[PDB]
Amino acid sequence: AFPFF
Amino acid sequence: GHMRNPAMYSEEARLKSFQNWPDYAHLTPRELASAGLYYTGIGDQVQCFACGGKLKNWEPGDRAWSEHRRHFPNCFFVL
Ligand SMILES: [Zn+2]
Repeated sequence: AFPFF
Repeated sequence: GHMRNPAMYSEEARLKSFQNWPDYAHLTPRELASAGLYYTGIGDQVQCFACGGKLKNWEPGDRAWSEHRRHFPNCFFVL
């Protein structure tokens, strides 16, 4: 999974 | 400070959010909710009620707890 904001 | 989304503190409220969750994601709502994540209703994008961290592009093999921990090391929920 890719973290993002 | 302290919790980002108190309305998603309940595991039942996180589970309830996973309506229209895509079949392509390969991670279940129950795994995601147990790791403190709830559904935003967009793609496979989820967010943590505690740290506010957001996670997307889940891949087969990912573990909800491990991905949450690794990318959000300050999160008190998966510490
Ligand atoms: Zn978190």
